[PDB]
Amino acid sequence: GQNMRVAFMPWNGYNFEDSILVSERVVQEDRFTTIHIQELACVSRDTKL
Amino acid sequence: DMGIQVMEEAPDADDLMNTADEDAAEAAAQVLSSVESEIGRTTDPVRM
Amino acid sequence: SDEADEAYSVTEQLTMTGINRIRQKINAHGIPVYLCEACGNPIPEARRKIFPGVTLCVECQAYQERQRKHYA
Amino acid sequence: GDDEDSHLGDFIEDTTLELPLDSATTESLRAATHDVLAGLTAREAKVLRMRFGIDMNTDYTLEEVGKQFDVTRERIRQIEAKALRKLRHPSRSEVLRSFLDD
Amino acid sequence: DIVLNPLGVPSRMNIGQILETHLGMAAKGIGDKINAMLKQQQEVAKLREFIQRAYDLGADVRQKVDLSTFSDEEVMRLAENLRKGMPIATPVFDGAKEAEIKELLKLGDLPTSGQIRLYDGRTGEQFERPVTVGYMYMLKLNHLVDDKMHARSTGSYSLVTQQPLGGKAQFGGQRFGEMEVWALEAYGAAYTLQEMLTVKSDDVNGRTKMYKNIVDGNHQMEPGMPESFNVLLKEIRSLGINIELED
Amino acid sequence: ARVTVQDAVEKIGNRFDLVLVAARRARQMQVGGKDPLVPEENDKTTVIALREIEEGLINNQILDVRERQEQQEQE
Amino acid sequence: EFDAIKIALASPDMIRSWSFGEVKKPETINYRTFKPERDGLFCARIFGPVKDYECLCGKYKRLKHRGVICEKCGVEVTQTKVRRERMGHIELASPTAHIWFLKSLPSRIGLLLDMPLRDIERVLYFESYVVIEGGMTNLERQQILTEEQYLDALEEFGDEFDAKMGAEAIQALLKSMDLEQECEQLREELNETNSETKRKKLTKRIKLLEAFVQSGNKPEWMILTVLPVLPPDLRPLVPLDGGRFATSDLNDLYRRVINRNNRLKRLLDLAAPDIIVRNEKRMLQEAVDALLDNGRRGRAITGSNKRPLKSLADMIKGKQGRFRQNLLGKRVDYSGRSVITVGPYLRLHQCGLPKKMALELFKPFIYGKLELRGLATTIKAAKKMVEREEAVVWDILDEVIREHPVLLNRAPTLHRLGIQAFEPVLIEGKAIQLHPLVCAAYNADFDGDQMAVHVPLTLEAQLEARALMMSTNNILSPANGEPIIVPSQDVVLGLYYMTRDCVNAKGEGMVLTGPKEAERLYRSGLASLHARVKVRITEYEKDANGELVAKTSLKDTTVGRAILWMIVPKGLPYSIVNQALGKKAISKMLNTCYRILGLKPTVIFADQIMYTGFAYAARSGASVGIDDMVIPEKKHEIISEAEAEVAEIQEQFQSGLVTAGERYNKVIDIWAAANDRVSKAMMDNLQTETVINRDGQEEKQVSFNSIYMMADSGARGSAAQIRQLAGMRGLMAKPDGSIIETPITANFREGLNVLQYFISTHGARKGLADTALKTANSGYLTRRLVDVAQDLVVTEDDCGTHEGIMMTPVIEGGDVKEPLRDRVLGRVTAEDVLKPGTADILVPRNTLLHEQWCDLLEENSVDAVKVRSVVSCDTDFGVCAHCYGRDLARGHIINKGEAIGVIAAQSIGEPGTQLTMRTFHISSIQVKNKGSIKLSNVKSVVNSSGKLVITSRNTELKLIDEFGRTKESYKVPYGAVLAKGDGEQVAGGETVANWDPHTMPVITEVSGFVRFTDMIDGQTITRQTDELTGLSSLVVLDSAERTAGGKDLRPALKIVDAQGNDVLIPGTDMPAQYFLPGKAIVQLEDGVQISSGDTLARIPQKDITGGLPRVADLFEARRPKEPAILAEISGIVSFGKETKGKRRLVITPVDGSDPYEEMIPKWRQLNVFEGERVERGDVISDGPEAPHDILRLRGVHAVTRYIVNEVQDVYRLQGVKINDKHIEVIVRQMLRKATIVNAGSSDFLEGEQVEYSRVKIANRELEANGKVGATYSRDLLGITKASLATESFISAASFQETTRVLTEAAVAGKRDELRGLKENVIVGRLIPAGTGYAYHQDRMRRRAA
Ligand SMILES: [Mg+2]
Ligand SMILES: [Zn+2]
Ligand SMILES: [Zn+2]
Ligand SMILES: [Zn+2]
Repeated sequence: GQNMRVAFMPWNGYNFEDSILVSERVVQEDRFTTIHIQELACVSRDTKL
Repeated sequence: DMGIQVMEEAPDADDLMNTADEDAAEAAAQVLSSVESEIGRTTDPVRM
Repeated sequence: SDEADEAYSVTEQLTMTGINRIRQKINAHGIPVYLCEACGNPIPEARRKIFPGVTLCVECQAYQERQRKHYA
Repeated sequence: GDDEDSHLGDFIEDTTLELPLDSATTESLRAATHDVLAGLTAREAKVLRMRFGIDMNTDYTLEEVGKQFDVTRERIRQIEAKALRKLRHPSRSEVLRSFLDD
Repeated sequence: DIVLNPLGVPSRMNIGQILETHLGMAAKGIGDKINAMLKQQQEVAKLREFIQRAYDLGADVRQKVDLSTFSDEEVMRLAENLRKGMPIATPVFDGAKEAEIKELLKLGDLPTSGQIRLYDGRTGEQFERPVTVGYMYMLKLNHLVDDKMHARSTGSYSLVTQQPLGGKAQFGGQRFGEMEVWALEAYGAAYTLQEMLTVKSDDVNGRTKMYKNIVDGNHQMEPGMPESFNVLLKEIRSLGINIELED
Repeated sequence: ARVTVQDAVEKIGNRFDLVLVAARRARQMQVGGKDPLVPEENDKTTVIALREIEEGLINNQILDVRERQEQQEQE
Repeated sequence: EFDAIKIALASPDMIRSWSFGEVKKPETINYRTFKPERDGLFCARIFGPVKDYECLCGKYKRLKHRGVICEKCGVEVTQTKVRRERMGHIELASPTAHIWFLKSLPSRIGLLLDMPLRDIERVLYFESYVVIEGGMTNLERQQILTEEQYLDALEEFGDEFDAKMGAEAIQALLKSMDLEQECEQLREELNETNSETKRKKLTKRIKLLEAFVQSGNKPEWMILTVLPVLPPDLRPLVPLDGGRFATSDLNDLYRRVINRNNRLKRLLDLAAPDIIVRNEKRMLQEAVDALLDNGRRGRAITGSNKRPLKSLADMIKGKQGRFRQNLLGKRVDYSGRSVITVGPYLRLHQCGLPKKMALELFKPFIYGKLELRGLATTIKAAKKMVEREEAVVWDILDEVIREHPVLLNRAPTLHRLGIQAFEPVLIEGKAIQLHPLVCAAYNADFDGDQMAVHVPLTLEAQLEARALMMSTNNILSPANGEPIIVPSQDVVLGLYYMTRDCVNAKGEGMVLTGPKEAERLYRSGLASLHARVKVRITEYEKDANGELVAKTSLKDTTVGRAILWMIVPKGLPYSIVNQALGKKAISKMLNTCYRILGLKPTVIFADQIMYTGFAYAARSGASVGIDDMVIPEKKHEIISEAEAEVAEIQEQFQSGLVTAGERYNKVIDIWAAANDRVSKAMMDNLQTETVINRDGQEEKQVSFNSIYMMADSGARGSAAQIRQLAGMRGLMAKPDGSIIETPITANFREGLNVLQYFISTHGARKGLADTALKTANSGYLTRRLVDVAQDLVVTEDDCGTHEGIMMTPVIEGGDVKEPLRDRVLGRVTAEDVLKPGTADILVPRNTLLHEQWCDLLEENSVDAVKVRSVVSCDTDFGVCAHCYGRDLARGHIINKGEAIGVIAAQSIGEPGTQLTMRTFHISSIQVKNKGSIKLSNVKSVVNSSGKLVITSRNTELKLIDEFGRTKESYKVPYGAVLAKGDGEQVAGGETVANWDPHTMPVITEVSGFVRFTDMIDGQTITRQTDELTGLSSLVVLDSAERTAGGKDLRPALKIVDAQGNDVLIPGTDMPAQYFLPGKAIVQLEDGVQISSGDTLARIPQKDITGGLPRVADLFEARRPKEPAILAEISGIVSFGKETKGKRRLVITPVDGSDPYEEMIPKWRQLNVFEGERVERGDVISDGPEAPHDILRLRGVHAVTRYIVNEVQDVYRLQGVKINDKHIEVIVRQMLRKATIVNAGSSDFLEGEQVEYSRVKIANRELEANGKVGATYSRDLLGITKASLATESFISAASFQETTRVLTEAAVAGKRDELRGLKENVIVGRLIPAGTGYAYHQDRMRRRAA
């Protein structure tokens, strides 16, 4: 994970039930930007034609 | 087919859920009482 | 809610209605009986002092509980 | 062996159906072609329809068309070519050629 | 950096998060002191002194380390690794009890009670009732939304039961089940249900007619017959059973 | 944008007919060539039909009467 | 379009009409050029072509030939959609028994011929022979034979003797039989001769026979001659990738049948020895029988995959057939799912919707709009524009979105608020931001729960969503009118923190010109949010007729209350916000606003509550810290003293003064008490511990410990969880329910060590496991309950009846468990409510008892009202609106068309999720309230002691005060020595009844001579003498000890008078000789006259379950084998024969026929005196009373009151709130079969069971006619039995056994009329319930016209 400076307090219903109000520094600093490598295939078959 | 379902163990202990009604009950009891009167089989073409 | 939030209440009902029957087997009334209702032995003063309202000597109670333990 | 216990026969798409966008296109194509023919002389319009199968039964050879108008098939070829040349120009062909999305 | 709801603390009896928050604020306070000393560069002397104090700090610990056997450049690589914040171990049922957490929060100049007074970022007026702010370790579970979010307006259709298929992971229409059918039946929503069972899913002429109507600015519908039903007719009729629709 | 149909269910009576009347009325202004009776404020035909239903100038008998009269102008 | 659907047999003729040509060869395709091979299982010329408007020749590839059939290869140039509707027949070489009518149990060929299943199974597999018109010689028609006797009797006869075998024989039988012949013959020989099993089975048979005659069937169509084949596209042979085709088993099965059919044909051509052709016939029969229903009888043929391959039934029947999954629940277009987030900025009638989701679900809308506005020439150009996502595409999107509400739905749709509809606010993001207040309904939370958005296409759909399903239209729980919009956790805590008060805050004491000045101070910074203050508020009230009259004043409030006052609408008092506003107060605030200002101001006000709540909970800064979980300081003492207690008990155990189990019990007891004591210490330390001082010394106020605030505002938490944070976390239980003996004496603020944590693990994982199972079996109750009550609909405005039930306050054990204002609210009064002195007709007789009328009821102190019930309505096939009440989900009244059955099943299955899944358990009559006596069902005697001893049985005492309403309930036991009398004056402190449970009197009415009449000492008496008192007791023993000298004699203790003649008891011709039961403490022996009701003879000597399964059994209506035996008829009781176990008890009327015997098993202690003239519907055995008995004796209203009370108590012990209409409608759906007490003028068998509406319509038609109709006997079935018997077959075959229902409806020619809700969903037409009610009505009047 990443240890971030969290404050426990309600702050405006933006964490109503379980939600989590993340700040923009979390998204600028790229401390959750995570790389996913995906594999796409393309096969050439032998149609009857 | 008429009830009651033959599971292989103890359960139904605390499962209080009756789709086994009702004309099938006496007919299936008749068929069971008859199965002893015969010995089979009339169900495998190969053996017959 | 969630898994843990309902699991808490399931466990909590479990624990509460498990405490309560073990606590209801306890005698809270008062009626000294002095004679074990199965064998007539005199229930000693001390064993009537702990559980007031106990109507069996310790021997007959051990017997009856040993019998209970197999659901007979 | 998935969650629903759905079998194999439920993951086979139907590669023959036409997507509703495509049918809703060629309905629009029928609209556009009928519109374009409307802005044509009745001779050229009837020859264009009768030449292809546009909004009728069977398309016809040139000779049947000349039959319909008492002309040789060469007259009919002249009519068809003139109508086609007329339609090729935009202001009757902008939306039409846009149907050729490429 | 991240505002969490307090109300999920006492319901769910996980006080581990609050104590980890306190200890994390403590550790980042030690890291802050080390970083200000190592940024305003004093020397190895004061720096080694402060790290040595923050490294003893406890009850009968098992972690006696002494920066007397180090280099003076082997303390600088260390105390630079401790500038973002000085880690802290806490074996599972052998953790750091609250006495030590107060001690470490006092090592740095943080408030002992673990709570700060934040000010509001939008009005700038201080939140009364001082708040807990610390350093918590947030994971990022890979239930990522963009593998969750999908839509479908129209697409492929299954081959026997002419229903929406997708299959490209995933253009599948929603599994409008049976309990949803009852949710619509408890309403008077009879048209919503009817189009949700005939023109949206099965009826192979109703669905093209519906697409054409929508693109032509008319929201009517030709209900037709669900394909599941006439397949059912064909199968019941494939036994020795005759089942017709009388008029 | 209209939020509740309290006064609509009030005026028309039944609430399953507040649906049907409003739907046919809106259909007249989407399919047919009608003009909405109330001033439309970037409103959809559904909400417009509900708004007419709510003031009490469109409902079952009125729409039936207008269809009759229109077919009587068919002459 | 169409109407009812007819199912029936199909002749070979009809099958040959269905087809388009016969399938002769078993080959499918051509394996190199995969054209479907002629003319086999996939034949181009039989089952249509393979390409749209192209024949298989290749010669005809244009539409211009569309309709000509290529003379080269026969195919018909058409659409390959046609390859899905054609069928083909297979000419069977020998007949074949349709396995459905053969082995359905009961075998229809069996009991159409009255031939045993074994005999037909012999003739079918050729192990036997059967005669058919065996000439005029020796053998009856149905006579079985064998090889041997056959060849024998053939020597007798070559002709006039017809004994076939196999399906040919069964067919020649089925066709040779005459339905009218045997049916009228059974008529004759059942009329002139009647015997019980005889009339039973024979009238069953004649029912079947005349059913077959009434249908269009023919008796031999059960035996296939031509066999149909499914169309190819329904059993395709699709080419997968890699030349590896995929098919369905039906091709394999059809190959297997066609192969053996052809082989049989060739055998018949070759004239083979009949052994081989016999084996071939049997092989073909097994093939057809495995094609129809594989696995039915003979160990199903397994495919190549080892697997039992599916057949037509398995494509129909079972959990996987058509009727279940694709016929009820399908994947649907214009739909998406994603993750919901909070979005508090919203209103509660909108929902965020990502631009990606919105642009994708709404494609055709954008396409049409872009080509309407001219922004795109064609539709193709519009698709290109959108897939490029230009700047005007977004604006056109927001133009389209505007009033089109989208439906939001969640995964476990537990009730009807699981589907709502909102207006979409486009949201530049990827999560469906769902408004906060709605998560209560959806049961949603924001830890990953995905929601699914559906788009409604048509205009009727948008008007349904906006009028029937909008999220602003359902603010009331449909289970009960209480709103489902209650603010949950951030907002109740913010509102709570606002409306509170310190004892000395900033700005205290000052007086304010109004709420605006309150906010002007608070935001300025001059007053704390809770600093008490005098402010001038002007609150309105709607006292007059719609006149909101204002009244102003200087109220004593805080800054927070007055700041919150600006969001309250007009007609609400200031007292609503001058309290501390937990969750209950912040819920009843919304509730009162609904009851006063209607619905619009309540939705606006609820949004305002949410906004102000979030805002001030943010401003509060209310966090939680580890210093907030304050441990008490008297904790270590309490734990130490409990440890000393357990050490002393263990020491006593070591000294043999206690058992093991009792040491354990005492240990658990002292630990429970120490746990409670620590909980109390901590809560006392924590609730008031804010100790402040104003203008001086000190004063303790309620605490501000944020953990306490969240627990005391109802925001989150309770006593127990903080007990686990600060106090000790108690005794933890292992999963069997047996509690561990050592408790975790710690909290979570201090750690648990390894052992205590390992101990909490047990119960924790048990609870986790039982919620992971409780969820997967979630909608089993609701689903089981909508099967029974689906087709029920409010179908009339008023049925005009005066039946009903007597709603009453519930008072059980002690005081009230729920007022009458609840149980009467919004139900229609059946008959007039008069005042106490009755004074005038107060409440008219068709008044919707809304909140004004509930007030006007409690303002006259009524405690019984005759309210119309659903179960005692009169309309057939529905329910009139008035005899149901008011739709508590909408407030106003039920409408003609609400499918109240479905919403009842849902309103019982949803709160069934808040009930635990596993099942679940639990001296004198002293007055405690102020009131006055009233004894009910009283027949007592005032003995010589001046006291009272009641000789009745049902005598119990209720408390009636100055107003007259019932105050308290108590039971007056038999011989309960009453110090009072009856109805006189009483106060709390005078014990009304003292009675000893050791003794149950035989209380005399006369202070007369004892007399032992019919009391034989030694044969009817036991010579007891207690030498403690030295007590001469001629006790009577039971009939289990004494000899046959006085065996069935009766020991009679009687009070005669003081000269020697028998004192007759006043009223009948019997002196008061109380015949003695056994075991009696008859202390006084003869020659001692005593008081009027002494205990001459003295008889010697409330668990409640709570599971949801207790509810399932409460509805299934099982007869518990400990059932109280009521009295079949009022009148003089009497006993009879003894010592059988089944002992005789009979009751004789004054007037009717006496002799009714009943055999009471002597295991049960009898509870009625020998000669007490008993009431009707009494109790003799006591315990469980079977509901069937309650119906048959006390009536319908008594059984409905019983079942409603049972279910309501199971839901009330946990506090779940549910109305009564729901249990009543389900109970009405329970008792809907009746059987006749007299076959009467009608057309009904005596013991035949028909739907009660059928009886009640025919009898109304008859007593409107000349005769008088059936005398019915109402019956009661469980839900699982009533939902089996239903009218449709498309409906009741979806969820029942498919084969049995289909076969019965086939033999009986039962044409289903689509008038239910399961059918009209299957077929795909409008349901008759809601909006579709109007369409179904006007189409029902189109026809019949
Ligand atoms: Mg969740
Ligand atoms: Zn003993
Ligand atoms: Zn051809
Ligand atoms: Zn009625």
